[PDB]
Amino acid sequence: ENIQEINTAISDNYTYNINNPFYILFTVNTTGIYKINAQNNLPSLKIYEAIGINYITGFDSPNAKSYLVVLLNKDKNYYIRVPQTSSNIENQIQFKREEGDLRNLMNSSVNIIDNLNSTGAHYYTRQSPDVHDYISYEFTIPGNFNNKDTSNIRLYTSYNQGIGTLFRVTETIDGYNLINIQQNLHLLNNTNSIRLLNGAIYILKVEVTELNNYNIRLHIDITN
Amino acid sequence: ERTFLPNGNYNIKSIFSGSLYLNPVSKSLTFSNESSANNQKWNVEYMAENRCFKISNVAEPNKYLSYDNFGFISLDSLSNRCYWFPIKIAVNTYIMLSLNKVNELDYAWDIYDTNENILSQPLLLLPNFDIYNSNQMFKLEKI
Amino acid sequence: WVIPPISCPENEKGEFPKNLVQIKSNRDKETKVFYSITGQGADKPPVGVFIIERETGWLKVTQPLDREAIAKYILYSHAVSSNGEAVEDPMEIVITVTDQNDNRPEFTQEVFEGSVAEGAVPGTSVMKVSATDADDDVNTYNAAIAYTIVSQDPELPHKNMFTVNRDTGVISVLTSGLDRESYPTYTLVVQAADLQGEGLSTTAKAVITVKD
Amino acid sequence: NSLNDKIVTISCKADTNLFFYQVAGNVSLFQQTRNYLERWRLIYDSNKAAYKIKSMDIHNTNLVLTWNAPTHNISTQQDSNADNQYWLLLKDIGNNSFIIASYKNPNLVLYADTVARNLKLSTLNNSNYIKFIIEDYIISDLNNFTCKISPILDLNKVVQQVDVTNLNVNLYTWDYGRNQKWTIRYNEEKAAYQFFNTILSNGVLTWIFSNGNTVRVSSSNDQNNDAQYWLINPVSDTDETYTITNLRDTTKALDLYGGQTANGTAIQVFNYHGDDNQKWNIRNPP
Amino acid sequence: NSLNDKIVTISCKADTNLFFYQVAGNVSLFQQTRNYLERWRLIYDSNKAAYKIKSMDIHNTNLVLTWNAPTHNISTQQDSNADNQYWLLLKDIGNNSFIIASYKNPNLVLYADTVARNLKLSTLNNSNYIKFIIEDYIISDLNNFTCKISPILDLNKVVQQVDVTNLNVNLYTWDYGRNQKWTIRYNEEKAAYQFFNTILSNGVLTWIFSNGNTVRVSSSNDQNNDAQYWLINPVSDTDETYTITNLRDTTKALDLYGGQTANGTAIQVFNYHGDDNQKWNIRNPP
Ligand SMILES: [Ca+2]
Ligand SMILES: [Ca+2]
Ligand SMILES: [Ca+2]
Repeated sequence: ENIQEINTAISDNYTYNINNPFYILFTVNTTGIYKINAQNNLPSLKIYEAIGINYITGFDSPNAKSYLVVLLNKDKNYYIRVPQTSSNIENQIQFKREEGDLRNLMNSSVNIIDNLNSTGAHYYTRQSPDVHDYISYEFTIPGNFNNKDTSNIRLYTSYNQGIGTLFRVTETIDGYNLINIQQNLHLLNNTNSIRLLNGAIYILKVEVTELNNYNIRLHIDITN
Repeated sequence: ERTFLPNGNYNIKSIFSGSLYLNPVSKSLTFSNESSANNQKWNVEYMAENRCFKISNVAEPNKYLSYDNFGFISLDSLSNRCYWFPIKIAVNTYIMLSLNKVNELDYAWDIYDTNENILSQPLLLLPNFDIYNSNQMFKLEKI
Repeated sequence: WVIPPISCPENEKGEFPKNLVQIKSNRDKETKVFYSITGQGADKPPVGVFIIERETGWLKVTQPLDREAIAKYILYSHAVSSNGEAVEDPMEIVITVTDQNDNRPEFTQEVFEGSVAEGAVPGTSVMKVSATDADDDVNTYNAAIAYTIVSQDPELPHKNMFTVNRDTGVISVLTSGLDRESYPTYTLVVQAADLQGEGLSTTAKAVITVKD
Repeated sequence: NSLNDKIVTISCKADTNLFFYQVAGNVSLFQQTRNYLERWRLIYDSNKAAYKIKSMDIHNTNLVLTWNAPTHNISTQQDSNADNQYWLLLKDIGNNSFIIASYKNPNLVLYADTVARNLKLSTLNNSNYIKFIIEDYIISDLNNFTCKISPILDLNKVVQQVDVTNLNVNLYTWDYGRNQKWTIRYNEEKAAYQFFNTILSNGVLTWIFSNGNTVRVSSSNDQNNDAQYWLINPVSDTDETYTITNLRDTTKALDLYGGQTANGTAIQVFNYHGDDNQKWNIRNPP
Repeated sequence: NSLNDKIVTISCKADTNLFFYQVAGNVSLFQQTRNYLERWRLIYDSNKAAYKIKSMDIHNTNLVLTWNAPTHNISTQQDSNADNQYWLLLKDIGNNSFIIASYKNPNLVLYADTVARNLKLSTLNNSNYIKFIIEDYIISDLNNFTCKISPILDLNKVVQQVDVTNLNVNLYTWDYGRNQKWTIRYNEEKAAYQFFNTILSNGVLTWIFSNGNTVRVSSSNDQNNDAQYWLINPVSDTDETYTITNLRDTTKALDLYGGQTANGTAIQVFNYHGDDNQKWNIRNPP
């Protein structure tokens, strides 16, 4: 334990500059939804609440890009756990309060999927959230966007059952907008495919409903 | 710090073609063949105080993309009609809304097509409802 | 209860029903929890504006909102197990409607009347025009009116005979030269624009009679 | 002006089988029903130079075609005489079709969604999804309507041809006969109707005038005889009940022999009075 | 369709005094000229469901109304059957005027710039600047035309009522008299014209069939005396020359007795033969 401490209560925006796991203590001025991440979403963070310590969301998976969407209350203390990495380039933790559609993603870790090929099978293994807890996946459909071209996408898991919510994302100067694409996807061994636009960005929210395995394994299979 | 449409020069293309570039022809705006001239280049600047973007022509850096009283996009001196609120729906793909309500609705850039052909069409300002209208989709590409 | 601040912008253009938030009880591991909402906007008039997924807690809005009609909604959420017994006390949830600048400033009158002495000194208050704006006074500048003078008839003996305070709408004499015999009547087109003069605008006439 | 308080049906150029249909406040594109739920009254405003499109639903008498701004959806709301409930009827001469533009915002016009079977607003194009057919409801109901014609005196009996070898017209019991069914067709230039008997490829209900009073079906000589054309006029406070007059001499009407309700009586033209024998139940063949 | 190959004039609803005017490829708005410079032939293309608007210029015969896309400019160019040379003719049933929309871009319609006196474009709105009055050029030229009428034998003589209390009609040298001028008014229902002499307010040109070929001026308090009405048909390959025939009997043309170009010759009807004594110059009086 080498707890570093943020001097004053975070406002809406904040940037905290930084080979061993340490913790960052902070409070927020206004209760609300916060996006917390490193640069650039490396490494993945975990966040805790100081009981008066309880886990909230986030995983510890090496080389895995992600950010946190979490509801922070003004009259509570929170801890960010940053794991050991590699001392090449300096890091920093970014804090932004979100009043928009990101509300649909609390309290979830949002995985950044950045290695999708034209077609084929893809799977991403993370530590599974507890029953009724959330893990999300932000991905871009391969290919150039033309509001016409489309790939077929099969989303499913291997052991744990979960309810999926699929959003399409658009961005303004105010942040993300989330548009409903598909609700109530039963993910365990799901054979249903959905046609999604090439070049479009999507976010899948996964609520674990059956904890059958320590790791949750999201599959993204792409056909023409 | 701003990842959303950073300041600088861009080329503006319609989603219908990758070889037609936006430029002023007479007092109108249309998509034409690549010319490598300053008029097909557009300086995009963020206005922090009004939370929007203004876009000026490089050949005439004092003229901004605006709109007249006839539904046409125009190139004129800076005014609130030059204030755009872009919606990024894909990589470098935007919907360009007027910051202020026009006729009590969201209005956007709109290029008409004849089977995906947009040659000789003027860029217009028309009502917007969603993110699925190809005619209101434009690619802004640095630099 | 795990519920964040909830808000939705007015004039949503479609994609209904839109997801606002997945609310939950952290006692949801103990038994299967069934969710429901009550209050105006839910089960009470206007009914069906907001709905919730009973088994998942997904709170949704079913239609466009209008902040000038209703600025906030007061709902109560209910968490209940299969036998009807509550697992949580009913929780109050306020849903605020975020403002858009969708209301044009409106002058109280099409034409305002005023009178000014022939030899008044610059700085002399003449009359006051006033407009109103229906948008959010508290959180935005969407109702922040800036008054300006657009034109003056006639353009004699100068272009700027008068000036208007952009915050108050009070019109004062700017330059000297008001002659009753030669120019007894003045018509100014005054403008009222929100967003501190950069937003939506409107015009009215200020008719000023010069006298002895 | 000329369409004020006209009751009409509105169908799609993109698919002439789909009509504007009002159900539970919703508006859908539905198959031809020939009832009042597909009938709309055009209410003109002299100041707006625009029209309200009011549904003729008898249980909901104040529902008008409404644009649900800021969405692009179309439905019916209570008539509050608002700008989003007024419309510009623009007639494309040549097609004789209409573009129906919003008075609130003429940039937007009616667009037929043939997949969702509803209406939305769209900007203009050259397609037929924004073109519509506006027809007087009597004409649209009767035109190309293969029907059976019963005198209101007896609804189990039907005006028919004897058979293909006897073109005489008589009254008889109904039994799904090709000689018992008629296809009404409307000629635009003549503004009159023809009753094609379905047992013939081109046999038309005719008042032969070489004979004094005689109703026989006869071959279709085009642009020739006006005794082969008719004018159909509805009866008040009755769903499907009409009166049939001739075009040659409009004083003569289709008549069952007054007042014989028999199974072999003739069908004849007769001077127009209007008793229960000169009125007809024009139903759809079940 | 119904307006294919019709020669029309096109005027503005915003200013009914301004007409589409063409010369040397340029299109502008100008006052009523009653000549080919403001005459347009509407040419319908069945497949495009749109019209070409072709100028009736007698020197360059292949010029059609063209949008110089993507600019705001409208002109007449050589016909190449181009998309920017076709137009949707939309009749606003609400106020009997036309919206002229581009076939290349149905969002854009003709806009009347009444200050610059020319044409530009605009998206659809409720303004009268995008509304146009299309009309048959003969009706447009003759309706409400206060004119002078001269025999082609002598273009210094005029058809006149002798004086205010002499309702006879003879021939006399033109001398600026109110009795020497006529206001032509068109009747839509009768498809005919009347000649109101400008020394009263009900005296029309009429054939006194009670007494042979006598033509006089009489009161028009009887609407339906067909002898009061006339048909004005243009002579082929002429600029302002017409034949004038009565409606009660169309075989009776307005006739100058003889022959004679004398200063008191009788005006009458006579059996139509088509000679120079039955041809008339209708001109704008100085
Ligand atoms: Ca509002
Ligand atoms: Ca405002
Ligand atoms: Ca507002």
